[PDB]
Amino acid sequence: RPKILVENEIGDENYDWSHMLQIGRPLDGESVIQRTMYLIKTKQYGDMVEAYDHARYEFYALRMQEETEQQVALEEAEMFGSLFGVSAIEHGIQKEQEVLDVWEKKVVEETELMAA
Amino acid sequence: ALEHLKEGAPLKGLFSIEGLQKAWFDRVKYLDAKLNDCTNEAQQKPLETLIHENSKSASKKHIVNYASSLYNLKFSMSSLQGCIRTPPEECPRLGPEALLQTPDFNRTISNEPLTTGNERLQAALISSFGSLMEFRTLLINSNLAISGDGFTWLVARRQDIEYDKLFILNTYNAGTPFNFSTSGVMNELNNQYTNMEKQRAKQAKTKFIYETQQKGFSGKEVSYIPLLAIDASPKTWLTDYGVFGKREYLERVWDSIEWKIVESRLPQRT
Amino acid sequence: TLAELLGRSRIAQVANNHKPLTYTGKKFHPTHQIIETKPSTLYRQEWGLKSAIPSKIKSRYLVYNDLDTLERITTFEPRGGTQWNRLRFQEMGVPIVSNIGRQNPFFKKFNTEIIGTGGLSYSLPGKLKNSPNGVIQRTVVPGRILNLAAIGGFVADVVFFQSPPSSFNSMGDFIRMKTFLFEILEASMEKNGSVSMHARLLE
Amino acid sequence: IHVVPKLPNSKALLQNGVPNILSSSGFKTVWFDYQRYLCDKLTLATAGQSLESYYPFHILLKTAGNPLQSNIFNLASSIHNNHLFVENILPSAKTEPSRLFLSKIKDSFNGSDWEVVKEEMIYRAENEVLGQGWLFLVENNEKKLFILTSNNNGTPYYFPRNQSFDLNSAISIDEFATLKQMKELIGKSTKLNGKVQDWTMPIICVNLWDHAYLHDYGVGNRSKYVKNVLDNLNWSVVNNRIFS
Amino acid sequence: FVSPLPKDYVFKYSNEKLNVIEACFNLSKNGTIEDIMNNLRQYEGSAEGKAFAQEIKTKLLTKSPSSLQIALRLVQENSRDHIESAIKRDLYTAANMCMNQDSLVEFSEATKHKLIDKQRVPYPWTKKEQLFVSQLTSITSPKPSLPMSLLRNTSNVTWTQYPYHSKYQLPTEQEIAAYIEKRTNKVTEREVLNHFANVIPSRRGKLGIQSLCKIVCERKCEE
Amino acid sequence: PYPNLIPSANDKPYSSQELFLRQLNHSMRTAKLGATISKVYYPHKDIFYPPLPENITVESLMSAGVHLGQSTSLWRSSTQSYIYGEYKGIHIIDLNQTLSYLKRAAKVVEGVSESGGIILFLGTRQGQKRGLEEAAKKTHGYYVSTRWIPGTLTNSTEISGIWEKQEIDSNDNPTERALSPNETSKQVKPDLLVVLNPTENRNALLEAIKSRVPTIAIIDTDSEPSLVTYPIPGNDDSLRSVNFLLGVLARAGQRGLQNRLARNNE
Ligand SMILES: [Mg+2]
Repeated sequence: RPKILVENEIGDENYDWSHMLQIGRPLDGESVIQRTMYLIKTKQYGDMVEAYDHARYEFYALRMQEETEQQVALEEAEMFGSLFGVSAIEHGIQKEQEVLDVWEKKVVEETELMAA
Repeated sequence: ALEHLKEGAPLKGLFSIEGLQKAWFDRVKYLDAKLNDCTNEAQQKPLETLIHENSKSASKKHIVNYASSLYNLKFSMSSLQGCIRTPPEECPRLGPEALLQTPDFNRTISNEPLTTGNERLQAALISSFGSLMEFRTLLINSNLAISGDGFTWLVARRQDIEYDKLFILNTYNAGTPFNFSTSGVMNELNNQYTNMEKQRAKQAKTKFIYETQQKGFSGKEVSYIPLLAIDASPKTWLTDYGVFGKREYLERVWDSIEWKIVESRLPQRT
Repeated sequence: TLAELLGRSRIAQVANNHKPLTYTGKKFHPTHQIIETKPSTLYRQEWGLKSAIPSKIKSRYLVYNDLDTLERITTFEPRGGTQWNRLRFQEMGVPIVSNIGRQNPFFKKFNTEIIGTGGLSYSLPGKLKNSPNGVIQRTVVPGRILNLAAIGGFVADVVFFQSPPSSFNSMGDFIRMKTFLFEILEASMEKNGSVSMHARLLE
Repeated sequence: IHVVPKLPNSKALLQNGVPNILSSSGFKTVWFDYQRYLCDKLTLATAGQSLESYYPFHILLKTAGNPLQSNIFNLASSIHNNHLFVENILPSAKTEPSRLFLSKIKDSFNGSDWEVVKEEMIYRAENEVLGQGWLFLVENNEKKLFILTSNNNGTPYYFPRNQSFDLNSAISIDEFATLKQMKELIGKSTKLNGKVQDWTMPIICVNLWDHAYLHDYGVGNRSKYVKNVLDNLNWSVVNNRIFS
Repeated sequence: FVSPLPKDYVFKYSNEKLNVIEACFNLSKNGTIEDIMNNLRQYEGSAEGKAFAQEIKTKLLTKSPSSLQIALRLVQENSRDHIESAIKRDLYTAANMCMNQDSLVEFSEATKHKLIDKQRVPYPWTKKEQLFVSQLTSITSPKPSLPMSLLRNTSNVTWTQYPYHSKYQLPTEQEIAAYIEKRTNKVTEREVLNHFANVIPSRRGKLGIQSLCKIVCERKCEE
Repeated sequence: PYPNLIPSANDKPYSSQELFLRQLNHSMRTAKLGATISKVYYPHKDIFYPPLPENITVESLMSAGVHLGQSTSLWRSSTQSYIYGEYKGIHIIDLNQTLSYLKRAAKVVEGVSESGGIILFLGTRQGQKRGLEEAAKKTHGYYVSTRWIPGTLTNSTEISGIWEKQEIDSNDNPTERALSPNETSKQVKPDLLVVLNPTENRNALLEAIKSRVPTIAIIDTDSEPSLVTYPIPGNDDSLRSVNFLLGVLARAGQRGLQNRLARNNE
């Protein structure tokens, strides 16, 4: 999952780690960890490990929800006559194809060299 | 049409005295009247049969859509029952904070089939989905995702009326949960288009892809026996729960499912 | 304090590792955190790291080990292929389930082993996927046969009814050129974190 | 982070709604709550991505070609479309439709009247979209205008994501042929992303979602609502978004 | 070495509270604590501001009356007069408090109650009436009975106002008002802020100066 | 506007140019529509809207990336006082210290601009040019991106001999009279050299201290801080942190210029 490291105003943010989903921040392992730290501070889970597990379990549900959202959005798009010119797998195949073509010509030349 | 709900006093769980009416009684009236306007016949008959008759037809399309809309709603409402939670008229409407709340579907479980009998149904669900909690997450999250006019369907894979395996699918606007009625219509249209072009390969490959998508592991086609429907449209939940309380609504619906009906719908296993 | 801010901040968030950027061994899952820029930030060479990154890099994504080294260069590689593999897998839509009879780990001192899947799929197995044409029973995916088949950023075991001679024996070790369709049956995940797919060749 | 824009005479709108078409509550439902919700969702989707910096319209244009991340597109489309609709609605920031606009209409619809065009639009709205959607009057690279319906979060701008008709229901032969032609055109594009050129601009967006009408007009009377909107809309805004 | 204030910072004394303070505590030549109390009682305006005024009247009541009166007597005189004389006066009144001949400043007992004995509970007081002006003067003035003198500085200097404070702190309302008057003889808020935040060389990088100026503008001037 | 636009016929569709204009019009009016995007970093905004020295915080400096010093193995121990601690195999610059030094630097920049001194912004790294030029424009000042030819101040007559000098008011009006050949040939020395990469141009610094010119520099955790009059501890490698510091300095100098113009007017 790509990570942007270019900071927006660090002073402007104000995250209540009662929950994971903050607005300016995305959902990631960081958010989990912040939640664990919050739990530790508040002493809901006195143990660190238990708090971590809890945060992980909160994350998982959110991730599953995110996963379902995208798939159903795709389904909807398919139903209502949306048209996607290049799918991700198709793109990948195309990318592989150029490399393979490059390899083939080179490989033939190498075989010829070996023969001679 | 239904017995369990009425115009004066709605369900204590889900809807309110006005909000229920907006959701159900008015919608049904709108649909039936529209259907009557479209077709000169006033005989209701079965809705499913009508859909089967008039499917794969652009001229006889609107009527089919209206039949689907009517049927789906009815199916959704049959499943539902009363609940323990307070009415939304008493409670406050959820604000922008509802979006940021973590869902408890992963960790918590409630209102299972086991609590009111329905043991074999529960076992079937478990077999399909791994667990009850996993099934619930699949259902509710899918329903949330629909974001527009649609329905989430618990279904059973028809190969006596035997079934192979339980499943769940979403269907939108006025889409049927039955596969056999609409299976291969797009392929047929493609074939017609190719014939027209000829009269006036890649296309063959696309047709082959369509065919393999459609056809099952053995049988010539496949169909789905619906067991549970859950509506996703703003029409129902905007009145009581506002904009932000879709998830809350779905939770309430889930709490107030009558699983006995679902179990009865579920046929014998192979 | 400053220290607290540093601990919070986006460089501290990237968990450190000194694994090879060039690893010619078997790659079963991502090694390094992929790091993207925006186009604007790329235009003025800023990635949110210690230093500017060379103007030769025109890709928005990269991977790194050290913010700064003794050689006065950040140790990086401009590639984020692992995200695309994940996205391909998602597109394919074959839900990973443990073939061993066990509960799904996402539901309910430290264990460093991979909790279920590594997070390439949080999809659940019970769903169907409808379309205009109908409910898709068989997932159709294009892939390449190597000799095993490369299917959308994953190598997968393959099976068929009869081994086709016309396609295979015409070009014995140039089978990689021709893309063939596949029917993906199921995806299991082993202890080492390898996704063991199983496909079926269509003709 | 994406936040809702401050409308002109906001306090007045909150007090009343919109004189003719939308109530105080009905306007809140369509904008002050729903738009906010949409913005929040979009922020959640695109918090740490490169998409955070871009405006909704530009996000939609970026995203349109990608099959995955359709949720982002949907949200971005909704946000833009809804604000266009609100802009069309607003009383001020009496104005008549422009002479140029009328001439363009006449050129387009076989020399018909503006009332006739409105009537055709409302008929299209009634017939085409089931459930949710949008009703646009657009203008393309050929200077003539035309009516464009979309089925939930379909954009008027980019024709592959017009989302103009439902294949969940049965479809015609002509519609299928049109789809096939579109697909062919898309394939002809020949770029890595695979995105065609398109210069469709919306002139009168209308919001056929239930977040606008359902409070005031009930589950029926969506047509009536659409008619009311057409009768009372900001014409100065429309005129501004017409000329090249 | 300064730093900006946090983004959650709010100036404790709100505008309405400042206005009610201005209304109540501003007094004439012969003002009293009783007069202030009466003013607080009869103030009318915002509900929150009225509640505040009531609260401050209550806390005045809780505190000692004679000491408050003495303070009131001192402060006008000190505002009028120069530093050294004011200091001397303060010293004299402290001496009088220590050695109360007239027995009209229950101080030592109150201190014992508070500082020595126990932190909790206020003192009940045994003296509550309006002291005369001559009596007040006698309390805050010297006599030939006891000799009094400050210890000599190296810089034995005397002045009516501070030589170096006005430069190196946030500018008073009075100074802002004077500037506005000068400008008049159009004017706007932004221009005033620029003048204060940029033109004045001593107060270019003052921390919360623009905000202060804005508050002043809100309180006093009009469009 | 657009005088050479040949508009297409009414029966015909839009031309390419006409279509482009229509797109531009749409962009200006209704593209940035659906939402507004608060709290997000645009790179350009630090150059064209830098904050005043007062309003800068430690948090803003951290976001800029000013805290990230060179490396643990590339440590000049001369810079020890400035560094906060080490983390991720990198020395991290104490940022309160950075702030105070920046303020001090900003004040001296403002002062020389007020006095009407020649400020010179020196920045040999790749991306720095545009922001450097902007800063030079902001105060009526000067810059160097293409390399500093050794001896611009020490050997001024040979190097900077054949370039045009000017005259200036108490304001900044050219007052174009002819400079005499004796009047032209004298050196015109800067009153503030401000560098963005002191480690890369040691020579310029050496020239400045020989030529008796006060100098400001972004001292990283490998740079010698004694080589300059007013060091600002910070991250000289990243382009955006440098720009932020530079932009601040420019803003400080701009203010002082404005004040000078005001007092001239008075
Ligand atoms: Mg360096």
